[PDB]
Amino acid sequence: AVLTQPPSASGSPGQSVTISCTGTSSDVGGYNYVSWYQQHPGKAPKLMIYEVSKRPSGVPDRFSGSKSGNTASLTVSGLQAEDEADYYCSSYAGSNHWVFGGGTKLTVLGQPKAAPTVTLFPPSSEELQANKATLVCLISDFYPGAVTVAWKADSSPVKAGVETTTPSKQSNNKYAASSYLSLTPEQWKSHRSYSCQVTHEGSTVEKTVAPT
Amino acid sequence: TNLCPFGEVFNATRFASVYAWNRKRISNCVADYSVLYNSASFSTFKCYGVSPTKLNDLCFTNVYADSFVIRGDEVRQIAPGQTGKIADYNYKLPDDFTGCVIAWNSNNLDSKVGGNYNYLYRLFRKSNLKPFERDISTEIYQAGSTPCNGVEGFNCYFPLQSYGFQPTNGVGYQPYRVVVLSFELLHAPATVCGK
Amino acid sequence: QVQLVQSGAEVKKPGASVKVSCKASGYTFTGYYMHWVRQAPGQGLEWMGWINPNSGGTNYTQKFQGRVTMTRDTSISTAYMELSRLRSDDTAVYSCARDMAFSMVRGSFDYWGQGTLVTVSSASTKGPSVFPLAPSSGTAALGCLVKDYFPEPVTVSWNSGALTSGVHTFPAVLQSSGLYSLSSVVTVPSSSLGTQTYICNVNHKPSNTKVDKKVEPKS
Ligand SMILES: *[C@@H]1O[C@H](CO[C@@H]2O[C@@H](C)[C@@H](O)[C@@H](O)[C@@H]2O)[C@@H](O[C@@H]2O[C@H](CO)[C@@H](O)[C@H](O)[C@H]2NC(C)=O)[C@H](O)[C@H]1NC(C)=O
Ligand SMILES: *[C@@H]1O[C@H](CO[C@@H]2O[C@@H](C)[C@@H](O)[C@@H](O)[C@@H]2O)[C@@H](O[C@@H]2O[C@H](CO)[C@@H](O)[C@H](O)[C@H]2NC(C)=O)[C@H](O)[C@H]1NC(C)=O
Repeated sequence: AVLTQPPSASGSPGQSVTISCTGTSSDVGGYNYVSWYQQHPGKAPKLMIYEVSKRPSGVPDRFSGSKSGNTASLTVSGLQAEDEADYYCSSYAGSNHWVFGGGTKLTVLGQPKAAPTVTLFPPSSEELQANKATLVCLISDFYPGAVTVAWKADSSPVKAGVETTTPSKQSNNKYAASSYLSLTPEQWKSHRSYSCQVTHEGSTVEKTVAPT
Repeated sequence: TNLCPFGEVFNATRFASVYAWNRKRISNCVADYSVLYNSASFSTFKCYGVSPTKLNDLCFTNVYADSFVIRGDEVRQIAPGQTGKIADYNYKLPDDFTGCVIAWNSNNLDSKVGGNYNYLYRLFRKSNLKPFERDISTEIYQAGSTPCNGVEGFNCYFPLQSYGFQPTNGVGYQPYRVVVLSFELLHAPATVCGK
Repeated sequence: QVQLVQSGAEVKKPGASVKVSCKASGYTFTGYYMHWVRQAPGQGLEWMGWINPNSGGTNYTQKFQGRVTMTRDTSISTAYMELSRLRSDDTAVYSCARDMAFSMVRGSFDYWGQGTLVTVSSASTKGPSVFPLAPSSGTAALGCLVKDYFPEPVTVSWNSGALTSGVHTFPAVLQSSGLYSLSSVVTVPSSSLGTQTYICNVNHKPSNTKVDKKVEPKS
């Protein structure tokens, strides 16, 4: 059972930002053993918070943790450039098992926030004639570079057959990503529509395609 | 005319872990404690309730020889009224203790290049030991409120930890072999006498 | 000073097994629980299990039971992680992390290993299938889907290189099948679609595959 963590938290230099981490009553809301890790690209993670709010030695007071219900929160006051990294929460989950969060990229805003542009492509007629079907959701020109992609058949969610790239920096220093939904030709024509939902800084951009 | 077998207690080939400290009962024999005290192999030789010079001329009914291995900074815990992991959870001496505590550095024998992990000590225990009590249980220590059902893990600790014991250790972390002689004067024919 | 030094990178094929080592130093190896965590490239952290170097007891999360094996050799202060029946999505950097609590498991890691990259690549080369991404039916987008290929890379040009303005070739996905898939999109204004010819040139050198697909609106 993964811990739900927003894809992108961001702020301007000196501002305060909060990274949430929602679990259930049998991990986050069940025990006071939530941890927070900071990972700079290519380096090993660094423990920033343990047991909800305790700081290891050397961790700045700007980092503070807290917990309310099944949701923990890592707050960073006085945001600085070196705080730009990926942040993962952790929690004991019962039965001698620990679990991580999905991860949040914390970006120090160097340019205005750009919402993602979404272009969704249905399966081509040639692929359908090969007894295959693939939806292509293309996400580009968004900043900061972190996003959650959710697929929907009709109006119900779809988790099987989803593969998504991690964000990559473009030539304009914005970011882009792509997500693929592999389907059978029968699943594609059964449901009345498929949708690609793209979440970025609270707002969500959705594109929908229909058979034929 | 039997001499007391102090040789097989001090010069024993291998010693016991402190949690399972070995006890030898000495009886019906003649011993010379002056030779033990004369030997300079011992770095610790403190007696309580009796002096070592007036020990080879006093008769006792039974003599108990407890032997085990601990590390340097824990040697001071083998005394009446001391606190620590060893005195609380492994080997406790009573406050009215009558006997002697002997120890010597055994780094040449009880250390391995890479670590000797055969000497253990009890790290977790629900309460303190009575004097001269031995606890050799290997049950999972239930630290929290949820029972452990013999499953190691969260709030369910293994009660025994091993000493490192590497030759390059500091003196406080090197192994020491301890022999505790306790004398009892049971209202009975005193057999263990000194000469 | 604590140091957790892991074995070198390993390349494996699906169905094989791998053994990662983790030699500790600077502390009593039996005094702290050892955890194993993996991290897929670009993705997040994933907890696998723990072992107590003292008692030898272990616990594995559910999804790795039956495939993971955690052992230790106290005489050399080394922990081992074995993963059997490998698959493509097992490609990750596997790390050993020391529990900061003494002789207790509490899930907070204070020292990590440098990691051991374990790459489970496809068992054979495969050229891609190229399908046209027909434009929808004021900007309009068209492109080419370069589906299921191995290994990297492919090169996608448009009109023999004479169409570069508005072209964005996305980085490929690594599907759980072990095959890569890619899409390259050209964006033109809505009111200028059928003016020019759109032909994407897909080249996959490892398989000697060269394809030219003409993209055009449908029906
Ligand atoms: C890994 O640990 C699980 C969890 O054990 C439970 O959680 C502990 C904190 C403690 O409260 C135990 O008493 C719990 O049972 C083990 O799973 C249990 O194993 C026992 C076997 O004795 C079995 O009776 C239970 O039904 C199991 N419960 C579940 C949910 O699976 C598991 O055995 C441990 N794995 C290893 C390899 O030791
Ligand atoms: C414990 O043994 C010591 C010395 O043992 C020595 O090393 C052994 C490997 C073996 O070869 C012994 O014979 C060695 O003597 C005893 O101390 C010595 O005992 C001898 C008598 O044989 C005596 O001449 C020496 O002066 C003693 N001292 C030294 C420094 O060698 C010691 O008495 C034994 N202790 C007990 C309680 O039996």
